[PDB]
Amino acid sequence: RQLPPANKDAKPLLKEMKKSKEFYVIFDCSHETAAEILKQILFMGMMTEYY
Amino acid sequence: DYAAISRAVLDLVLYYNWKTVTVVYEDSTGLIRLQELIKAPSRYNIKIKIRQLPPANKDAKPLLKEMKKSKEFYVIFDCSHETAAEILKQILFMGMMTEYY
Amino acid sequence: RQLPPANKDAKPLLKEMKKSKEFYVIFDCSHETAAEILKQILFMGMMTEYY
Amino acid sequence: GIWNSNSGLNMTDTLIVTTILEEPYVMYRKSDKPLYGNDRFEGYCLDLLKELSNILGFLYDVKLVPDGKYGAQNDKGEWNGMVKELIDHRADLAVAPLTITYVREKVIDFSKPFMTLGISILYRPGVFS
Amino acid sequence: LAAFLTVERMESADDLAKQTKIEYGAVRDGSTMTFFKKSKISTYEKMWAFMSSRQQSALVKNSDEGIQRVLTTDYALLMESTSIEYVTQRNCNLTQIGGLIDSKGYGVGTPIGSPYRDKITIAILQLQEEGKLHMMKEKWWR
Amino acid sequence: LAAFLTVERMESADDLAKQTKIEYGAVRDGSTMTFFKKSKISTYEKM
Amino acid sequence: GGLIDSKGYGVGTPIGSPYRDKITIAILQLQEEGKLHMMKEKWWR
Repeated sequence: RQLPPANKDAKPLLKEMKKSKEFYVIFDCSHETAAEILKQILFMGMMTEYY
Repeated sequence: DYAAISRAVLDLVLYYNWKTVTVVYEDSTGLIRLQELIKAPSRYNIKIKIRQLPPANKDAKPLLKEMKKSKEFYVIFDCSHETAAEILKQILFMGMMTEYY
Repeated sequence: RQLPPANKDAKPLLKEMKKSKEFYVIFDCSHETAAEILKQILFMGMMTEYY
Repeated sequence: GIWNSNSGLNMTDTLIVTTILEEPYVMYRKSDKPLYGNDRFEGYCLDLLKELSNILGFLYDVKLVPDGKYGAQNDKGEWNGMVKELIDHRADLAVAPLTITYVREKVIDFSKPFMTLGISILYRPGVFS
Repeated sequence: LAAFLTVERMESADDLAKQTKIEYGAVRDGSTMTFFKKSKISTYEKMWAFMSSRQQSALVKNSDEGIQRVLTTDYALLMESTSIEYVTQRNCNLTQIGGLIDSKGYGVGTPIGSPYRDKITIAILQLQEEGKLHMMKEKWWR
Repeated sequence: LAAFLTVERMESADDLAKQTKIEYGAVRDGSTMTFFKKSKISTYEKM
Repeated sequence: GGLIDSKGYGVGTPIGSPYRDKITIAILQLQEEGKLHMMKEKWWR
């Protein structure tokens, strides 16, 4: 997959991932947007014992 | 543009309705030109294997032998024209120039 | 079947054999004719693990 | 073909009604005077066809299916009866007690049912006793 | 007397299926014949075996011939329910055995992709709405 | 007596098929034997 | 019971025999002149 370029509100990408039931991911980004991705993960209920 | 020509690659493959395509690059320019195609499996009912022809030893006959062994008929090459001609010689010598491939 | 004599347009005979799905083929000719026929078979695409 | 960037790929380079005689849907009208054309037929399905042509406003020619069959697919995949007539564009409409089935919907289109039914079975004192 | 009365007082597709004296069948190349030919249900599968073996005989050319076979022979016709309603309505010796084996409908056929199909559906819905389908049924089945 | 007489009022290919006391068969390698061997009809298939 | 199926007896010949159609024509004649009936009655009596 790929994150959106500048609007890093990757809520759509996270939704698609949840729908496809994809549990083991390799995030690859800079840390200053990995923090934002982790914030959206906690927001989207995907900071769970599953993933 | 690399992005535009890779959108073109995806549009041609989605026209041809392949369900399993093995893509082959030679260098980072190749992964960039296959960017849209490699992401596509996510939004399209297509599956993708991805290999890389060997850098120094230009005889890619072990790569073609493994590709022939695992039954990959729909192949996309990202090459220059010189290594494209050499890989056409090598794909002829492996006998994989049939009507199946 | 019979090879064409010296025109060497063996490609149509090879094409007929390929379309009729005739894998096991016994040839009978001299070495030069055999070499020409083998080059023509590689060109036709009939040098596989089936034939 | 061609692939343009902001365009994409250009890779390319009255009515005949079939029916069947089945009582009381389609029958030959009985008359003391000569009947021609559609007038030779009467029955539920013919009243329905008249109604449909008034509502949709169309003319029509009623033709019985030539092999007198509703339509089945033979062991080699080929169809017959009214179904085949519609498939081969030999008829525009098939107005008859034609059953809407899964297999037939793969080769022809059906309107919504105008009647429902189900497969069933048709079968049959004094001193001296 | 008791042995006469008890016997002559104690006495579906199954009843037809589990026996062989009574011949039974359907119209050749109709949806009913196809139903039995494609049925994966044991009893109907058993019956298709019966009528397809005695094919040339069990199957009839049309309903009129099947009805005539029911009248002049020990034969049970696998026929659709509204057609049976029409027949039994006119011959009190005939009857419908059991209930419906399946549920479906009759529709106007059109070639695939015909513009008339949806329009015909709309028209049928109108006639239904204004109660003409009922009237038509009553007119012909009386 | 009625218990016997009603019982003695309880007795086609079906009648043969749905039972086992009465043996039944056909001539070996004749069209009749073949008919039953190839019949897809339940009762004949049972037989 | 009744007949389980309906069929007939015929004279067999090897495939493609010239005699087959001629035998059919002959059978049809004997049938026509009522000899098949007479033969049946003679033997079944």
